[PDB]
Amino acid sequence: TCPFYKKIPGTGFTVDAFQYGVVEGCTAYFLTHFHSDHYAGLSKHFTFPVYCSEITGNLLKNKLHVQEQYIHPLPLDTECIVNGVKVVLLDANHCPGAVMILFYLPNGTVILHTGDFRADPSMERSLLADQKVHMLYLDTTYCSPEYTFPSQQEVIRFAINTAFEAVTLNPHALVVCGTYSIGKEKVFLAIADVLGSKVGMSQEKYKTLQCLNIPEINSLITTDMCSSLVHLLPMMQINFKGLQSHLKKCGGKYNQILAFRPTGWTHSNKFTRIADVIPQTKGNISIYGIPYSEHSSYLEMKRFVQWLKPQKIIPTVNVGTWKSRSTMEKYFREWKLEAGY
Ligand code: NI
Repeated sequence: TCPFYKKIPGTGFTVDAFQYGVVEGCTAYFLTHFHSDHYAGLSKHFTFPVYCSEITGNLLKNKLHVQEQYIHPLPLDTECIVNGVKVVLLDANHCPGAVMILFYLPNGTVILHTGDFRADPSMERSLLADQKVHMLYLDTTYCSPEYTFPSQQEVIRFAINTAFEAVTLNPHALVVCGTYSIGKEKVFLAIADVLGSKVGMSQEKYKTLQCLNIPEINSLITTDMCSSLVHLLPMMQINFKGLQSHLKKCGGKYNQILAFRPTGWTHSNKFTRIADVIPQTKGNISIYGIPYSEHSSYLEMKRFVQWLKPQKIIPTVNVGTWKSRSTMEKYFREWKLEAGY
């Protein structure tokens, strides 16, 4: 049974609600992005209309085999009528193809559903500038002040400089980057660019990357592992045992691994600047945890909401405990009293 925070009142619509069977009264199912917690339930046997971005539509067809007749891609930044209701999709600054959805209800109410997002001041000059929002369905993943992390640009700067130093000191070092979903592609693409290499990966990951409309992608990635000095591996293999085993397979081409685990926030964020980050090392293997986030920091979230001034907020993350829900409601009230809406 579908929870209230995935239904859009006054419409036949749901958001990210594929794991509940046939939802009573749903005429169109929106999908914000291709992350498994959100698509959980879709497959080739699905027979209702799915509305999404072009990129999400490429992934549904090629990776999940949803039939073409049920995939409805919409352009971004464009007023569209769906089952008699005006909607707009906006870039969520999350993973490739991720959107926020603006719904203009027939009674005059305006609702924004952020999906998963990383708030940015650039959003203050989208189509959001032009009108009032009554209800905000908000990605509250990091809604507490202890959640700090650097910009994505500082993080990439750290990674490029680290990789370029190591491989210049030792031309026989291999760089490995972990992955388990779409998103965070800048980590491995930026490192391979500085090194003059394509990125090597499995056929399954190549296939996923080929759905993402990244410009000049054929110039950037490959399934030929031997030709590449930046490899991608599943996130679960990014440990001393998994990396040892990988280096064996490379046929004595390399004698050192430098590996990156992009994480979200970790408690080492509460003490250490990005500049000061050090790896875990065993022998000729070193592993860096780097805090590359595709969700809002607390401060970015607070800025966005204080600018938007919604009349009501409905959290979509951390909703399962009373302590979480109480904490989030307290911050929403501070923000509102501080800004005056
Ligand atoms: Ni996500």
